[PDB]
Amino acid sequence: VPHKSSLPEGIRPGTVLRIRGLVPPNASRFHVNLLCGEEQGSDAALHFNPRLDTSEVVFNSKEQGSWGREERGPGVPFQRGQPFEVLIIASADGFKAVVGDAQYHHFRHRLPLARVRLVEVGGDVQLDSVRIF
Amino acid sequence: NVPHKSSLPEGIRPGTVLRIRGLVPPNASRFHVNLLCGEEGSDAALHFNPRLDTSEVVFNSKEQGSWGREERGPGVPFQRGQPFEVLIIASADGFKAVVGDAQYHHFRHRLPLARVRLVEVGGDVQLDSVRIF
Ligand SMILES: OC[C@H]1O[C@@H](O[C@H]2[C@H](O)[C@@H](O)[C@@H](O)O[C@@H]2CO)[C@H](O)[C@@H](O)[C@H]1O
Ligand SMILES: OC[C@H]1O[C@@H](O[C@H]2[C@H](O)[C@@H](O)[C@@H](O)O[C@@H]2CO)[C@H](O)[C@@H](O)[C@H]1O
Repeated sequence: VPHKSSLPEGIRPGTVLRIRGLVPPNASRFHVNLLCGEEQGSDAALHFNPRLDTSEVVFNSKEQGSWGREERGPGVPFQRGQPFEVLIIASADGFKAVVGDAQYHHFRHRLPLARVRLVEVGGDVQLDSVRIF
Repeated sequence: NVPHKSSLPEGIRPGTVLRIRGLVPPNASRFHVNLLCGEEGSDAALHFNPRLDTSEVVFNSKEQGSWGREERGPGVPFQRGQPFEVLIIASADGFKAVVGDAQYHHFRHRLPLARVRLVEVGGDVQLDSVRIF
């Protein structure tokens, strides 16, 4: 079951998204999206896309249906059949992705942080908990 | 119990996250997390003090040797013999203290974030991990 929840107040520097779950044994990909709205194809301030199928974790943003320049994290700190914990931490400069015990990648803001109003977690992932602090 | 004491010579900013994982000993009385202005009784931007003996969690600041106005959180989200996870999250306006799965208390800043240059975790606590993200 995907997570999709509204952040009508937005998120500010000091917001922490904590995701706990398990990558299923047959997983291809899953995604964490910080979106500007609920509509179809909404702009994305952050698309965080662990890809088991292609052994990469892609970061990107989306504006007017156009993806930006992809960033990739170092290695893939996810494994099929294994549980994980991700922090997505918002600062004034960007989003810090923490996986397990280590900062994994820093994605500088493209879209103003104030554009974020929705969080979505979906794809091939079993979710134990999603929290916004 | 081995305490933690580490330097933040660059300071901390909105989006800094202190994650503490540990266990409250079965005979614990109290433990503390301090964000301090320096290496010495240095000023404390945050003193986070779970007290199992008196069933309270106290928050305070200290300047020039004098404690400020105490704040207390609702209940005690710690138990002797039980493991715990605390997030101390810095925003522009204060520190969000998260325990377990929920925000426990918000402590508005008394000292500027730029003056924080040391993290201490000590007292009656067994530390499994202390991370600054
Ligand atoms: O950039 C995020 C999107 O990537 C799309 O796939 C890219 C792929 O990463 C890139 O290597 C290149 O081959 O073009 C593809 C299509 O843009 C995904 O399809 C999309 O879901 C986002 O993950
Ligand atoms: O930062 C709070 C400090 O409190 C001290 O204890 C207080 C106590 O909380 C209060 O209710 C009253 O009884 O006065 C005491 C003395 O200030 C602690 O002793 C100190 O270690 C700090 O935690």
